[PDB]
Amino acid sequence: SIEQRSNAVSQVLLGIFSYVRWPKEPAVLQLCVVGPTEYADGLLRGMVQANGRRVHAERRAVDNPDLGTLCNVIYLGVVDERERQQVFRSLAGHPVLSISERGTECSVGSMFCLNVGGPRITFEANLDSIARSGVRVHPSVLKLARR
Amino acid sequence: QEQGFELRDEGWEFGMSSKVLFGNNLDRLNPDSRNTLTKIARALLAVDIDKVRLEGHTDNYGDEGYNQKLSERRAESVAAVFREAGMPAANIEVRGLGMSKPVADNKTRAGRSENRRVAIIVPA
Repeated sequence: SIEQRSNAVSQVLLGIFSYVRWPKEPAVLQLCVVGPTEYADGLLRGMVQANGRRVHAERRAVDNPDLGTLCNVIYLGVVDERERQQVFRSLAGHPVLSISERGTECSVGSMFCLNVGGPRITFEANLDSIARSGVRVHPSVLKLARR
Repeated sequence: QEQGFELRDEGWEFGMSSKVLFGNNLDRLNPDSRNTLTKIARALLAVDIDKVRLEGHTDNYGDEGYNQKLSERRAESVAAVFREAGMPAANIEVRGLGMSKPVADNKTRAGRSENRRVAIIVPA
């Protein structure tokens, strides 16, 4: 079910966040949901991390030039190739964790690309995208995609 | 779940220095990059990852066909290091994307340098 999947997306995102460190940790983690999505309704209700920090989420436009300073995390929906390039031009050089809802465009762009709809959520990770992100991501995060 | 919060200072091998970059028109690695790759390879195996996809890239200088081949040779050079690090040969997929998917601006020397790369992808 879509609700069931949305909650699973919320949990895997919280899981991934726990393996990430920002060079300047905010009081409130800012998440922007960008582009059409199926599984973000849970995210958008807001979350709390196990370290006590609130995650504030809202939808922002694909063509907002300040995405890189308006969030710590971007959850990227189904956007075409022009839009996708636009988004990552905006993010370049900002310390932003990027996660895409679908798992097919992970050659460039997002650090993590989810696969939702199987018995369990998995993801691909692009280490080059991670290296360029400006945030620290511990390799043991990769265990979340397995088992 | 959220056990990453227990992590301290060890093993953070995916930082800025972990990019796998190549010199202009080069498809071979030098000691700085091969050392970098072995550390990445060891980090992955340490967290029970035994399967990767390697995607090679070029900047946009020259014709498309030449760059397609160059990108494949780059991915092959990285695969060799993964094999020698202990990753099973059959678990390493190699792909060349040529000049088609730049991560940086080809209009600058610095940007072209960033584009000459192999991206290590850890599949689901």
